Amino acid sequence: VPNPTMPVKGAGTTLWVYKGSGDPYANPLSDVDWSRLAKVKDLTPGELTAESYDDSYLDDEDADWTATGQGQKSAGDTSFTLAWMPGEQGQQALLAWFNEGDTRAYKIRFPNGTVDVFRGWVSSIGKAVTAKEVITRTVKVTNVGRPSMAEDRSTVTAATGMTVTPASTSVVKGQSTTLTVAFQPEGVTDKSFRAVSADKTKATVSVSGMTITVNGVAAGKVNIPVVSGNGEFAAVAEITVTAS
Amino acid sequence: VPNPTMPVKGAGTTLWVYKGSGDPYANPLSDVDWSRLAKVKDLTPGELTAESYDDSYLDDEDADWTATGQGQKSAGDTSFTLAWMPGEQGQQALLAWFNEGDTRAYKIRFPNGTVDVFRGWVSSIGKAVTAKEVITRTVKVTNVGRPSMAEDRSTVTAATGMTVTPASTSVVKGQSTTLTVAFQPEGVTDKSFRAVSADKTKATVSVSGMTITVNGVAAGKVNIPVVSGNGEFAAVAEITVTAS
Repeated sequence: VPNPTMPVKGAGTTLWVYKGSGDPYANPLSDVDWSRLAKVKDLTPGELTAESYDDSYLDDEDADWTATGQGQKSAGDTSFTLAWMPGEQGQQALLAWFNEGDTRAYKIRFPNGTVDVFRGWVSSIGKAVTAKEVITRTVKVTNVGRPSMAEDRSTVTAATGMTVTPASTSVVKGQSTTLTVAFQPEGVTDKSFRAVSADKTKATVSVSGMTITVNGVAAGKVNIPVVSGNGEFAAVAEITVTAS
Repeated sequence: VPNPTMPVKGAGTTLWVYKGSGDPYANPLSDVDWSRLAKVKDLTPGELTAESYDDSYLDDEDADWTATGQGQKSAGDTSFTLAWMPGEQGQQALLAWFNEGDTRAYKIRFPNGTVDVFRGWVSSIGKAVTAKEVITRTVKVTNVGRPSMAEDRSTVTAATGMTVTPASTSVVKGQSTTLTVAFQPEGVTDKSFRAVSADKTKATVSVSGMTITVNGVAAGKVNIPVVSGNGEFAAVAEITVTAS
């Protein structure tokens, strides 16, 4: 249904903030580590500007028409307003973002399956109080550097497939096992994943660079879950830890 | 069309340096043995100046005022800033010209069909570096000897080429006749004139558009004298005005 080659109605646009380490420009589609800014009243995204540079010389033949070229770009100052919920986790993060000069990344997800990623710092934090109307928080972000517009990405293989091949065998104290994940839906992939531990008593899971290691801290039988990105696909494995 | 007798807008002025072995002042118009200095950001021609000489004596009758005469003339220094292109010929030649200290000739070609040619040595080589702005090499050349201005190779024509043909008719009240003047001794002339009546009562005169206009305010025979320049040439017109 989402067609990036056809106009969209604009309803359903969503705002996220990247509260983590790594490259937000790498995999903007995966909502892992992105915190949602819910209840957005309205949003005016930033404008990609460009300054003018004079390229005229005295020796130039004739000067009847001006000659100019592109200069610096300086794309920034995107603003929005959302319902004021001070006690909600995600707005306190916004206030902390304002209270220091941190230049964080934020993304806008459009109903046609496209994402625009910007990086900037909060330059205006305000409010509007009036009766018979929800109190609104107004925010403005000055962007720095080059954004990653939706027109930079054009392939999106959509994946649609993943499985798990675990050891599913015994585990000894002080010895850790490794489980594998197949994320090759016909080769090309554009999605990451994560894994968890059910109890954090019998076993612990370390995830990095597709390497997933289960260590049997305590004996017993535990289940290791895996969730791919936003949660489109999941998997469950079983690991047994022996006392001897 | 270039016109030395009318002001020009200065855009398109070019700078050249002599790489030949002949006489630079011989034929400045031809660009045969000349190298262009392209991408000239701006130019400042050298200013001619002559110091003062005290021409007073003890036995000079009156002293309440100072008596001075023209002293030794100097051609000043011409300073031009042009875009920095170190890999192109013309800037390497300029650097060598500054480096080995010889007195070379250069010329400025205005958008007039004229040219001002100087001789001098480079007394300054500079550079300006700043982001968002082109790197500019700044050069100052101290001029020596006598410069050859564009006024040196101008030509004046005084071949006695004034002819005056009047209306030679009967003009009426409320209507004005015209009188034509030819100033083409082979087509070229730089001398003007002045035309007026003899009594300013029978007819009122007005010169404009290289033409004479006579208004027949009063009937009778009126005389219109015309004198060219400093009284070398003249003409007399007779105009008859009728009652109607």
